[PDB]
Amino acid sequence: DEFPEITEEMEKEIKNVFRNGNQDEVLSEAFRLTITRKDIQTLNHLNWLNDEIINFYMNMLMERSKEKGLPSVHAFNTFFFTKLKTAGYQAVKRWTKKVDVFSVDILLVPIHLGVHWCLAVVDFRKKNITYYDSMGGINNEACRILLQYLKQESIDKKRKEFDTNGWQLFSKKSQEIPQQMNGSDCGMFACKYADCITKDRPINFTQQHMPYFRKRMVWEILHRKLL
Amino acid sequence: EFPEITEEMEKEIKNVFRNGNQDEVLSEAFRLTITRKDIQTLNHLNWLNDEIINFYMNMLMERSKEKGLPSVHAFNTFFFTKLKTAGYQAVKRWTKKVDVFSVDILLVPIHLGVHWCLAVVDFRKKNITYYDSMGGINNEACRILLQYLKQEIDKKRKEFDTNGWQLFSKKSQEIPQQMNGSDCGMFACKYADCITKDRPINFTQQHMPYFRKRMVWEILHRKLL
Repeated sequence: DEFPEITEEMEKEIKNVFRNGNQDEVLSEAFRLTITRKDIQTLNHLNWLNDEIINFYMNMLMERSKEKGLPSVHAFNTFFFTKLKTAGYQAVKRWTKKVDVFSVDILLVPIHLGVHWCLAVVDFRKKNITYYDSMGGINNEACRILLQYLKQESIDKKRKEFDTNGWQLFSKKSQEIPQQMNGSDCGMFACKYADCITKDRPINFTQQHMPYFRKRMVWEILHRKLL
Repeated sequence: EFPEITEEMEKEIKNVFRNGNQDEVLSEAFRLTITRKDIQTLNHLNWLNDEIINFYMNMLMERSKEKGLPSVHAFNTFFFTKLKTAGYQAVKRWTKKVDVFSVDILLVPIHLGVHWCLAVVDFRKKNITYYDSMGGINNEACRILLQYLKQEIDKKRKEFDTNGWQLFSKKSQEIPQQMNGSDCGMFACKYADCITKDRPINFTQQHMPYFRKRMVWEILHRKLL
């Protein structure tokens, strides 16, 4: 335990933005994104997160990754995977215009499967590609789709072969990682998995920590500051 | 009792499992098409794909034509998922020719990533019920459907009277749990079988292998046992 606490004063800030008012009010703005009162509300109660929250959060992990001791990180926008599974390399090879995906330690790939979120992660240090689902599901397919994409990107941006030597692809089973009870927490699980993983910290929390993680993320998002 | 697959039936079942012509059309009904590859999804370590579940749900729909049995409407498997992600807007063109309220029961297969659950509106028992088989919670679904009925105005220019209708993700005890995830679709399909007949959910994980064999047979013959 010893999760950073949310002081009373922090709580007032949180309560305030869960209130009603200008639903368009830009609560925070960064990385080409825009979190409004409306997006922020998707964190309330037991509401489903929306893509804006997820992408904004993933970008904070990415910004945090700029410090040392820590593994450098690129985070793909959430639309990336689905525009890859359903339309292939061609539709998304553009998005990495100006990005050397091979120059970082870790890639985050939020995976939107219907109403559900999961996450895949390319860690180059370990030389492996891993899939995380807070519901137990496994999805070697998605890891192979990322290998293919990786393969095809090496050629394209690098004119070189992608070396799969030692490279392992796989899913983590329900006992390896805390599981959800509320379907709506799936997005929180994905964001929180990436938080530990990008700090190279063990995934320590469980489902009971979710009400608090939602409250905290509102806060973090609003200050563009991770605790 | 469970209804027996005789060796004669088991022999028909053995036949559809072979290498080659995976795109071969084996059964075909309710504008759906079930191929060898679809049918393989009923083998022991496999997850039922959507075409299987949609076909079975449509068989429960036809069965429901039988007198004495409650009238039943089953939504396709992409339905609930689109009602959520894209809102009522993207699903009301789906019942253009169906009058929902003219039936005892609505079946809504919920696909949640890889998992399958099931929601039931019994119009003649006034409530929605949600059966997950993996001990799971999703209470929204249950209101989104009360929401959905109210919104399906779009059909007969009347608000829908929603007096004391209830929403609950059904307990583990209360219903047989899986042991194998791969069987989640069967659980939804078979919860569903039980409900549409009115008889209680009287089976366990132990019966799942049999239930797969039997469903291959049921789908090949468009005949429920």
